[PDB]
Amino acid sequence: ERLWKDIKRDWLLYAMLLPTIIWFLIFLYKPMIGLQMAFPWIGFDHFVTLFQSEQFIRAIKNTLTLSGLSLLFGFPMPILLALMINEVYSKGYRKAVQTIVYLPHFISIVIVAGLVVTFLSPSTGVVNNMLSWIGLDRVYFLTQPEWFRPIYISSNIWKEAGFDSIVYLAAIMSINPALYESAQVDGATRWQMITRITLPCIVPTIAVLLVIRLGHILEVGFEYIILLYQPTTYETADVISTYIYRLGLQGARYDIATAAGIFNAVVALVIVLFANHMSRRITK
Amino acid sequence: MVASVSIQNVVKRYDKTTVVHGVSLDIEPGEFVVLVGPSGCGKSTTLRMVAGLEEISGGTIRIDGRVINDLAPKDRDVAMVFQNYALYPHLNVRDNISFGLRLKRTKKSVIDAAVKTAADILGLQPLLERKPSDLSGGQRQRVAMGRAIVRDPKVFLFDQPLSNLDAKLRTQMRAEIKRLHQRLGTTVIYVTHDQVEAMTLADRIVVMRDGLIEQIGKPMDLFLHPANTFVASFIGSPPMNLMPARIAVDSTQHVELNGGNRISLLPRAGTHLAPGQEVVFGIRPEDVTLDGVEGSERAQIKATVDIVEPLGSESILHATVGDHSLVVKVGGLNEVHPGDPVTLHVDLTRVHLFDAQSQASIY
Amino acid sequence: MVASVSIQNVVKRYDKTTVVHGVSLDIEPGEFVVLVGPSGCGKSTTLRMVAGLEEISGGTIRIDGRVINDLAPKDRDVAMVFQNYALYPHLNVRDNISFGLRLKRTKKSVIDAAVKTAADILGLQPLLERKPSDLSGGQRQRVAMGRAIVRDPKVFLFDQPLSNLDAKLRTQMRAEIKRLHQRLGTTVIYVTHDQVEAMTLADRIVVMRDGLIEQIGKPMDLFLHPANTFVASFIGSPPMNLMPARIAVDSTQHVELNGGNRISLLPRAGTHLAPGQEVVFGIRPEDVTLDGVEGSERAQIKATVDIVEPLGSESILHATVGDHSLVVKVGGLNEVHPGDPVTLHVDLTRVHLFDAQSQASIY
Amino acid sequence: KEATWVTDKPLTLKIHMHFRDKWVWDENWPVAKESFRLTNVKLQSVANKAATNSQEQFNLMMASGDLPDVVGGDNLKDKFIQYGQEGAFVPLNKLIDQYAPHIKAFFKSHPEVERAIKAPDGNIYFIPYVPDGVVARGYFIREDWLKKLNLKPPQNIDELYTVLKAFKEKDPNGNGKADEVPFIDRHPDEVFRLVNFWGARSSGSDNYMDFYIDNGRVKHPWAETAFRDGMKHVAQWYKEGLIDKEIFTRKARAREQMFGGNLGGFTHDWFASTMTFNEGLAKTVPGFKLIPIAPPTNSKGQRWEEDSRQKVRPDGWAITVKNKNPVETIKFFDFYFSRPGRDISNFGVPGVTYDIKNGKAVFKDSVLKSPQPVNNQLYDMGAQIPIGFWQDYDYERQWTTPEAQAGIDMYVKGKYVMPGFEGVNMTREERAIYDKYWADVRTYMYEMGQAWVMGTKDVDKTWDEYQRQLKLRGLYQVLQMMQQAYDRQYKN
Amino acid sequence: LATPFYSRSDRIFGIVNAVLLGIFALCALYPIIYIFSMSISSGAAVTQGRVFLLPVDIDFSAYGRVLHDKLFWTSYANTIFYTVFGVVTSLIFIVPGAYALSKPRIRGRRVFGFIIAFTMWFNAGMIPFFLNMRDLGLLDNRFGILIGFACNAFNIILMRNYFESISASFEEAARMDGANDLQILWKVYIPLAKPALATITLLCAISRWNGYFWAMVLLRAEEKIPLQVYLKKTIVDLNVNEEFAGALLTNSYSMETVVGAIIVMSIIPVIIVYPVVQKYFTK
Ligand SMILES: O=C(O)C1=C[C@H](O)[C@H](O)[C@H](O[C@H]2[C@H](O)[C@H](O)[C@H](O[C@H]3[C@H](O)[C@H](O)[C@H](O[C@H]4[C@H](O)[C@H](O)[C@H](O)O[C@@H]4C(=O)O)O[C@@H]3C(=O)O)O[C@@H]2C(=O)O)O1
Ligand SMILES: [Ca+2]
Repeated sequence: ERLWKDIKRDWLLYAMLLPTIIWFLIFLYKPMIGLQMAFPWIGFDHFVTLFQSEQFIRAIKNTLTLSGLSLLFGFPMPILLALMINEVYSKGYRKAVQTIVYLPHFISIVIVAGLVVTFLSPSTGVVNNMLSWIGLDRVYFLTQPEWFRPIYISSNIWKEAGFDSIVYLAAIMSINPALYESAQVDGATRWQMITRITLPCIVPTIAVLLVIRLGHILEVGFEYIILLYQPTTYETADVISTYIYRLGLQGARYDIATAAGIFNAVVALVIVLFANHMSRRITK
Repeated sequence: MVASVSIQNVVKRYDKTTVVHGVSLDIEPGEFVVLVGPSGCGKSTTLRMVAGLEEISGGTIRIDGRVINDLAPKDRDVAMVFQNYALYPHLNVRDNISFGLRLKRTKKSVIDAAVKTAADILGLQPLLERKPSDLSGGQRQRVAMGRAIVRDPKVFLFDQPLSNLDAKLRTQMRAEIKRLHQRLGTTVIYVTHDQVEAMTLADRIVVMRDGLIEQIGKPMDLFLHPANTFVASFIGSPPMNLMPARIAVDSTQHVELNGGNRISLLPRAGTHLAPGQEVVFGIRPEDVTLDGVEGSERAQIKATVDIVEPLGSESILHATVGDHSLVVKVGGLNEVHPGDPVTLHVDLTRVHLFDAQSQASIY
Repeated sequence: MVASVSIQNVVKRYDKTTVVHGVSLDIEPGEFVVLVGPSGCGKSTTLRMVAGLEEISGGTIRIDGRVINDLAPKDRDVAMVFQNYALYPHLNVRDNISFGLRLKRTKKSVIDAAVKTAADILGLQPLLERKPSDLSGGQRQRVAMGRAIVRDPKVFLFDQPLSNLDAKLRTQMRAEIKRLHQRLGTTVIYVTHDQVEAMTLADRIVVMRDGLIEQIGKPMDLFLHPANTFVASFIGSPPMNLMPARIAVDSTQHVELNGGNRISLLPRAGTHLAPGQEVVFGIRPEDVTLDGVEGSERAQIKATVDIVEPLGSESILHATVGDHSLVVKVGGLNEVHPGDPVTLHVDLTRVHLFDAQSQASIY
Repeated sequence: KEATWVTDKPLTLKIHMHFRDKWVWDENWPVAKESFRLTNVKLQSVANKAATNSQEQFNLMMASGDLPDVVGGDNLKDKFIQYGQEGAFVPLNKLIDQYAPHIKAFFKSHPEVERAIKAPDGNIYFIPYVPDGVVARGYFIREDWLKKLNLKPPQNIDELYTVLKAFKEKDPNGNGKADEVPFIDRHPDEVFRLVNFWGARSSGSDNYMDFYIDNGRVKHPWAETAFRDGMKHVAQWYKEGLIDKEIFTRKARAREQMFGGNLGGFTHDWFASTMTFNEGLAKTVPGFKLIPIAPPTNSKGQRWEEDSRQKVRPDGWAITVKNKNPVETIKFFDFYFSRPGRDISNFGVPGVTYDIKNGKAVFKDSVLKSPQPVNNQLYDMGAQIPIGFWQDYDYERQWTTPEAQAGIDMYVKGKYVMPGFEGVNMTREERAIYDKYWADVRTYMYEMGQAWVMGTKDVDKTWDEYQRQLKLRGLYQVLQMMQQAYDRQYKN
Repeated sequence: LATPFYSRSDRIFGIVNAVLLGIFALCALYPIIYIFSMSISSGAAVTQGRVFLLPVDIDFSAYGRVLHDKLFWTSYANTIFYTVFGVVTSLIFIVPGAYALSKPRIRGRRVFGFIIAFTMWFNAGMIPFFLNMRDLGLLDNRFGILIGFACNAFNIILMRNYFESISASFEEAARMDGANDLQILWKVYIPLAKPALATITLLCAISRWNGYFWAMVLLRAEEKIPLQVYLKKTIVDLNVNEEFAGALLTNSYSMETVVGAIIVMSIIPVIIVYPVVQKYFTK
């Protein structure tokens, strides 16, 4: 019919699409059948075994906690950094800030971890030294379960916040000046502007970026945690993704792990559905 | 709220460039004055200097007695309508208008009344709760104007309000603007690259070129008696012809151009142009007719037809005279048929001459 | 070459929606024909269907005797000039021009004569070696046309070519197109949203409102005798005035307008009028005059002056009769004062009448 | 050709050996090259040299569907037995009897050792690391710091508290700063050994957290009520900054950092290697004198030395079912129990690190006078590594200094060294229980103890929940199995 | 933003803004200049009170240690390989793939789009991916790393978006000249897409260079190890041979100084190319 004609016409172009489709089927969609297998069959029990663990339930309890902190402190920061750079005159000064603020993004996560362990080491690490300078004594940071999350979210904003600020910055740069100039004729003030124009105009961008941010919300800090979590911090640091890793790959317990992975994935899809709904609905 | 703005030797300088050269213009109260010229002249830069959106690098401008140079736009008693869509996409039309007033608030009643007025003027009442997302470009510009008239300024500042509009909308909006000036009567400076809006809307037209100010006068002054060759080529619906010519035998009588043609001249005393003088002879397409002007008492021009573009009840005839072509506006048809010879009859009273070196008005 | 394109009942359907309904047009060899209409319309889709960039879902279209319905655009023997200039901003100008012919055929194609011609036509000596990233949009479109004319096809296809160009440039290029078609003479179908270019360039105009084909005929045919109220309001430099009207006591004699006004009508033939009939009275701005100069009597009308916009040696007068306003073209630069009443003398021969429902020309 | 060749045609085998969370086998090792020369058998390592945890890597190898020809490392004994019973490892019994005279003879002269490495099925699935010596670890303190501060060596726990407090407080290192760290160890577990001063065992053997026997009853030192009261005090010592804050982390570099940097005041470690530092760093730390001390009298009025050199450490290598040359491999393994094999696996390589003198192996002077301990030097070369091999105490005697030797004799004469726990014989059924719960229980215990030491958790408050956790995690089940193994054998 | 100065409520605000942003910038630039100095300083200096910012006792010694490390340069080589060839494979799978996805004459345009995009919000999870890597025989394999992660949904829809943004008149004109599909893609649409190409090759590049987890999971042979893995061993875990303990005393560098030198040698190529990268996008 139409199809064959097109195809007869949409081939050379139809050829290109195939390997990408072959790839997605093999490395992405083929593993979902594995989802189905590791899910001698049954099953649904080790789900109730996974239900009861004193280490696990605290890992989800830690997961959504860390999600809370990352949403509170982590997310709004690149927007803040975005607005603050846009308020900068002086040309190159601003440029100088950007290259400074963007750079940490390119620093590897494991290197970030190393920077952390070398900075926070007692009697050696510069931070503790600076504390000894003003008479704050010393703290062994990575062992203390009290300090884990602050160290983490802080190091994370240091690494990713500028690069994440780039997008929002571009968005606010795309607003036609007329809104600002006409606002200035009525005598708006910079703060009045960012509240009454820049932010509301940039909202669709921050809402779209938030529903992606929520998509990964349960996996937050995986490589960091998997790198730096000590026995004493096992309690506060251990998160669902990490638990899955430890039992599934390290501990070589697959079925129970893959199942935990399902729990995580389904909850993530649910939270991104509930995100996209309220987002698209309420923000445009 | 009817006030006079005088601009004295105002100059803008960006870095080393000096955009505007010390433009000076005085504007009477209640007057509608249009800055017009090509792109890159200080039209917008001057207007914005008035607004306070750009610093004045030299000279002073003042509204009434107040010298507004060091003042702020908020306090300058001005309102500006911009070129592109100054409304905020999230706010409703009512909130868009009331925005400036809600900056300081001070009551919802006062601003309610003001909005009532403005909406009544632009017919924005049914559009109040609607959103910029869905509105006509013209409607957007109307509410944008509502922003301005709700401020109740001494001066209305217009920067190419109609540029992004389609032509059909532009003529209408132009009419609406004139009507509006009748209704309100507030002093207004209006900036355009379009000769038409200038000729129609303006009480006084000031044409500017490359940072300088080429001429000032009523529309018909600029049209009938352009200071130079540029102003001649600029205003008017088609361009004025302006082809190079000379003088020869005698002076105040005959002028000859490249086509082996000679045109006798009406005296116009006070002219005093020299024989042989390098000159450019202008004539407007409406001031040239076909052979129906009966025998050319003064022995008018000769030309060969290039093309004919039929338009309305009129038609645009392109004829060539020597190395150059003149465009004459004739009736709304006729055989013509490009490629055959044709005799044109020039109106002697409407001819304009300009010197080659000094581009000034001469005849 | 000089070829004839026949189009018979051509229709394309998107999903269940039929874009063009049974469009049929026969185009003479060497004829310059213009498709024209509103924004969304099947002019671009028809042209595209000729080009072969869109498949033919129904009807047949052929060039000469060759049926092009199922064919390759390359083999369609057509050349197309895009609105977006469609030129590769990599290759040299000369390379862009020679591109189509350089796929095959080097060494005994020689390529030099054609590019010589096309270079002289658009008059580019220096522009032979350049890049599209450099040259201006006008020159970009010039060489774009160079690609087409160097192809030597049977038919030229133009989809809104100068649309993205500025007005001053648009007119120039329009003249260049006229002249070019006179010089070369290949068959050309030309799509536009602008009435002016249709009037100027077309041997025949065909106006298409969305869906079907509204009217066909020479420019003056569409100007003098519109098929409906739409063809009337669409064509002409200002809009033809259209106001509601009636008949009453007798038919072929009088037709009455809103406020206190009636016009004696010239009887003619094929009219088939009738008393009391709801009708819209059209009249062009040029077909209305001031108070009568000569005159007089039963051809007059009474109004009140709303606003007058001087254009030049001409002036646009907005006159209000009833709750509706009509626009007249004044020989002004004379003096008229807004707010006082004035008399208008309508040309009785150039009036147009259209039924209110049928929306088509009765008179 | 060589007389010690186990094959005529050269044979190359795939070995997975990742041990002590530090080293992997290197076929480019001088000792490896020598072993290949003498045995005509080259061992090529398949392991990640980037890996950290060795146990982890073993577990991953076993689950990867492919096994090498030989698997080796430290603390694999229980795993050797488990996976041997499951068929991952081949029984070496017939291979030893027919093809391995040296090992056979060794086991005949050492029925206890052979018994120790045997599985419940009566099979030997691996050839063990066999240590040679008597004493292992002893307490060492800085005599020069005692003399500079005019302090006498502590005879008791209270006196040592006071001494380590003096170390903590006023400038024993004389730099004008408080930077000094009184107690350091390369082994984190040694911090737990401090409970000895309060009358608690941290272990029943040289193996950390091992079980012990008291009056015919099997106990685990960490599950006892005394351990709580001791740990309270050790947590106090950490809190007062007497114990190195990094003790659980610093590990293998500890001595070199703390003694080399003149920060460390006290330690508990092996006699020889600890005494080597006196000669090594004497130029960098001019006054450095580290001397052996008898254990101080503890709170129970006794002198305890909990550590001793053991017989048959739970280390060694085994032959997989995927190995296509079991005979050649068992001969090869038997090489290391012969004289030349012991010579290369103990002294490194001849003409390089040692020479043959009077029929015995004598280290080069270049090795003996090196600031780095001889055994470390040997590790880096591929010697003294936990393959199946027979250790020779002479190798250690050569670098054992007179002060070290006198420390050893001091500990031997005083009978301070506690009797070591050799083991019990489980059947196939009960050992399954042991193996199921023990690793995880031990991990939990370690985590908890580390939490207590660093003061992140109060020992007293968490003790009850800790005991409950021990029961629910299956410690006591294992304990009853251990007991049922014990009481059958030993009666009267 | 706003050009003309004026109000106090602005001026003060702007100054405190520049100051806050300045302090933040300094905090963010601090760790980079620290370890650079710290890498250069002497073990004894770093071990107690010194450094804090500038070098102190120099001696330059740790760099030698890293320079004579064979696994370090081996791993660096591995990463250069993985970034270059990984990027190339990603491009060859994406750029044409998105190009087809852009043209809405495709039947699968609706469904293929869903296929690709759906992977964003739902993943089979860690273990299933690893296992599918296992039975595909790609474990401990370089090509397994290259082909394992090439296509991302994000880079695809982004690429197709920049393609779609381009007016169809170019392709149309090309077809008018006889050019078909692929030869269009290379001749016109690709040189038009340079910014999107840039953002893509950049994102993929950094993804390969800084990648850690799946490399250390999927790789066994040490000679295949890509930097950040090996880096994980030396820079974070921080437990070492008696060998390094013995190298410590005969050298006068420190553990910390060696770590510093290592992370420096790790970040240098990134600090170099970075201005070039930024300069492009920061126009
Ligand atoms: O120091 C000497 O003088 C000395 C002389 C002897 O000739 C002999 O070579 C002896 O070798 C000792 C060495 O000195 C260390 O004390 C070494 O410590 C080992 C310990 O024995 C355990 O094997 C420990 O196993 C760890 C394993 O490495 C993992 O970390 C795992 O997670 O936990 C286990 C554990 O249960 O602790 O590793 C220690 C280590 O390598 O540091 O023991 C040898 C020895 O031969 O026993 O030294
Ligand atoms: Ca000190």
